[PDB]
Amino acid sequence: CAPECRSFCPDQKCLKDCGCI
Repeated sequence: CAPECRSFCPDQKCLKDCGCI
């Protein structure tokens, strides 16, 4: 996922970059 962002869809983009959708 992102370089600086937790999991479980933390933010709007972070969740999209990580792997929520």
